[PDB]
Amino acid sequence: HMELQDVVVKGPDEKLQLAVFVQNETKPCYSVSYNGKTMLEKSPLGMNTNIGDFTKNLKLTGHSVDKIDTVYQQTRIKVSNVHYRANELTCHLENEQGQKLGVIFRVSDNDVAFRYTLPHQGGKASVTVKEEQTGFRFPEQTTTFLCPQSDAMIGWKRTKPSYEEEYKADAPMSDRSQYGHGYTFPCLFRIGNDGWVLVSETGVDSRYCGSRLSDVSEGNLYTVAFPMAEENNGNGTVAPAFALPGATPWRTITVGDHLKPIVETTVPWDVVSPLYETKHDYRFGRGTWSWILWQDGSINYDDQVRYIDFASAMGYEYALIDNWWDTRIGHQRMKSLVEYARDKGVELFLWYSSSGYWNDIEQGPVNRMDNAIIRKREMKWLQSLGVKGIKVDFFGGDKQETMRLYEDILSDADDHGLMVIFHGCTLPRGWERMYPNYVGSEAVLASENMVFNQHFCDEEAFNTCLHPFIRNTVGSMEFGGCLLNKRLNRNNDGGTTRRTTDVFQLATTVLLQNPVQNFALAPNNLKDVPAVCMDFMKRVPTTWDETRFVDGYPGKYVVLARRQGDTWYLAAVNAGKEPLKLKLDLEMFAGKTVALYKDDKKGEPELTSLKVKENGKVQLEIRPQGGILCIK
Ligand SMILES: [Ca+2]
Repeated sequence: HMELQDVVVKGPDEKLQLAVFVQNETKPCYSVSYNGKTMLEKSPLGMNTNIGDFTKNLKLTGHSVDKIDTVYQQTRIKVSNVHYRANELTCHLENEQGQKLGVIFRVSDNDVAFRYTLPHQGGKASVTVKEEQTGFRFPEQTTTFLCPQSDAMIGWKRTKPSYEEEYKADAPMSDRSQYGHGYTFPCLFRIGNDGWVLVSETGVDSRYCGSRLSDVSEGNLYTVAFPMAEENNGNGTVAPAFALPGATPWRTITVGDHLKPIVETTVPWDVVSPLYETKHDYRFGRGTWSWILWQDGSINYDDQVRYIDFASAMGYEYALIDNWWDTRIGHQRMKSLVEYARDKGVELFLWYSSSGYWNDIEQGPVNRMDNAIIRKREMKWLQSLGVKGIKVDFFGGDKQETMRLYEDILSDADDHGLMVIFHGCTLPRGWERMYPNYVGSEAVLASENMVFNQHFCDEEAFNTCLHPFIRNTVGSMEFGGCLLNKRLNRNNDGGTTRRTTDVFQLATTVLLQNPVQNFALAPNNLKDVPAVCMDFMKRVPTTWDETRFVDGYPGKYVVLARRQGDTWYLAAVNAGKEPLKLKLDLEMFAGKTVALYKDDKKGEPELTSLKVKENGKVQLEIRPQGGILCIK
């Protein structure tokens, strides 16, 4: 009947369609459909800017279309080779004053990435974007899987926000956020029975701020919100500023009738490029990590010797030395520790606080990463020692000032051949491709919380069944998983109690992806953990060539297969309270004999063999809080 769209752009197979409404509309907007079903209703576009307003009553003066068809290679993500095929719509907009603004849509089969461009105009060479009107409006029956943005300057030593909040599964849209500050990316929506939508953003660097979703308004609308003024302890302004001609980051919409495109999406990397070339061949792998289970009491020379030895015995590439080391071990003895590790075929990652001036962190070393002079001095020392990586913690929030800090740290690091892990940090936004030496981020309730609180032990399976669909699907997640201890303290006889099985934990090494994995193993595990588990952990990969979603539902259960070289790893876990019965079609395992890790009826780990017939017909039952792993 009566159609108002100015122009329509489709994905290559034409299932995904995006329509644009600008002409004669008070508020410029777009809408999204998949297989003819409305996935996003009319959602606002535009922005408010210190050279002009692009919020209301725009004209679409013209448009252009192009076909993108390229191949790119990317390490440190869920797949190693991407054939990117999309259709690009460029819209040229004008406000009543005649000021100009571009909007670009790139639509692949199951993803939309869009951004604004601002040309040099009005004698202006720079701009401050006061606000984005950019929005996402959903069908009435839509439910949500969101974690809230916290207040600023709360939590441990006033270090929040730190992207460390809890989810609600299938929540009503009308629900109010826990703190009244909306939700951090990425954000998962179930469109009734018509499939799924994941909202995020990518290509955020020093030229913008990190963004998030507001609370709902009008019953169904989420608006792109800029960081809160109280972040970074009130230092630095909220509104992002950049040179003209310039652009906003990419807003991303992963949409499908199934969970498969959600899990397998590469849109955080589809629309960004490396910001520098590296001369270093960065080696990824596995680390031992004393602090997770042995905590602050482990930060001393002899215990670090113990974990270095443990890494050597495990054949692990790295050992992570955590907070307090500069004061309880010292820079001087660190050299002999590094030498000792090298003689054992082990290299080190060292913990640093990013923090200089915005919080109350005392754990050191502090003030070695915020000042470029001091930072480069430090990194020269690190490189001269042959330290291979750093873990940088406790950042100041989402303000562009903090983005500047992230990027500059990464750049100096690369100049000194150092890999970088971020903790106490924001969500990575396509950062693996943008930064050659980036090797992962926290931005999640990590395994440390299970050590801290029994609640997070009880919730482990639920969150594990969330991450492949949400947090981890858009980027590396340094979770610190695989706890083979039964009791989460040093002597394995106190503290919190793991609620999941060993095979669950093993499966979690495949489910949760990060290039440099610092697992929560401990030396005592070589004595008090069944040999098959430790044997597996000796062969665990941390990098992948391909990832295939097999089955699952967010927060309930998850089944995925990941390939390294010619070897396929299928991992599944169950967060339900009733046993889970799977009939799977596994092309992977053809007519082959696979190695099967399973919970025995008593819940203990068992390794057997399983013949998968030419039909690919596998059948399996998974106990609650349990898992299954197939390798061939
Ligand atoms: Ca943390």
